[PDB]
Amino acid sequence: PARGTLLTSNFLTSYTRDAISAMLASEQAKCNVRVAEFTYATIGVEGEPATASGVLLIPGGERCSGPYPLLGWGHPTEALRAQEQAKEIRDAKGDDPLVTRLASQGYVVVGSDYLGLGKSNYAYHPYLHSASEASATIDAMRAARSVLQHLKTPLSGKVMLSGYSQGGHTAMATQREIEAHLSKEFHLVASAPISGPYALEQTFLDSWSGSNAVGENTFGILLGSYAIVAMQHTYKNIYLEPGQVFQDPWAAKVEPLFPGKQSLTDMFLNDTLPSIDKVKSYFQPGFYSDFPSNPANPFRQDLARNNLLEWAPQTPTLLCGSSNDATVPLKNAQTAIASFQQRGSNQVALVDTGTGNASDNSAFAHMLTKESCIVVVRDQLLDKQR
Repeated sequence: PARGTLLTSNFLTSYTRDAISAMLASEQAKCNVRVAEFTYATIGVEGEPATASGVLLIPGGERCSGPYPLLGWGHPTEALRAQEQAKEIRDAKGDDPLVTRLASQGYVVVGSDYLGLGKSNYAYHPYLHSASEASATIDAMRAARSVLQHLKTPLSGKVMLSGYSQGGHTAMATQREIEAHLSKEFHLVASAPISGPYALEQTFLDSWSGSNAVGENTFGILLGSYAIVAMQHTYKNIYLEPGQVFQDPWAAKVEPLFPGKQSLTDMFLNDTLPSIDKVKSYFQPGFYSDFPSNPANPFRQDLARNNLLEWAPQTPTLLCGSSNDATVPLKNAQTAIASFQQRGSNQVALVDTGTGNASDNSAFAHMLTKESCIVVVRDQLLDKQR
């Protein structure tokens, strides 16, 4: 099947505007929100045929007529292979910012579960791989449009992009790809990456010790390990066997974990992998010291290929994050904007949702930027570009 071909489609549930307003009251929803799930044809990292799943949020109601803008969404790090966004939203009774803050305000939201997750046939998940993060997202939007055409849902034709954490990386990766090769098919009017590692290589370097200028990179063992295993599957240039990078007993468990039968929270709460303070006993000495002192290091080269700095964004873009974030330093956005401007682009701006107090600096501030940034971005950029 051609990229973007719809394979299966189906409605899961529905939330009335009043039901959503009730949740928010825990300000007011304008739309009822229907949740649908689908699977579609896309490509692998080598351009080979593959499949993936995704979620589709459809707004509707009297004070919520279309034509609706199409918002492509990038979800955060997911280590549980079987996780499907559509079903998680359903299990949470619609209590998710995608429903309560975006679809509820008239934005058709589409998000891919990514290659290797949900109903995808892929053997692994290309974590932080720009090319397939973009391809999976683009093809999800393509399949979603077919679903919407069948439902006769009126679309304005204007497209937007957003995402949180790893999702911010995929949002920008998708923006870059659309701008370079698919702008006629996707009329991009706004992009709002949230707390993403755009300066991917720099982010790993700055937090390699376990801490950065902001604070302790508490979730680093898990996220860093996911990236290494994924880059190995994608580029196959890091190691012949896990033990060359990871010390025992971790070496034997890392690959089956990313992705696997455990969620990132499961791993963190049960210490399937050691805490950040035990980083030196986690990674093999040679690899641990080689990574930062050798730009030719294979893992480093793989991260470099996935940086999103050397290009000139054309779409109005608002990078959001928190200055208190120690997981993904806001430095990322600063570095990104500096690169873009040097390249002749002044389409990108940034908004800081931090407190300004360093005492609030924490790895956990990362999670607080999801909803906070979604609202700010919606109000300051998306609504104006609709």
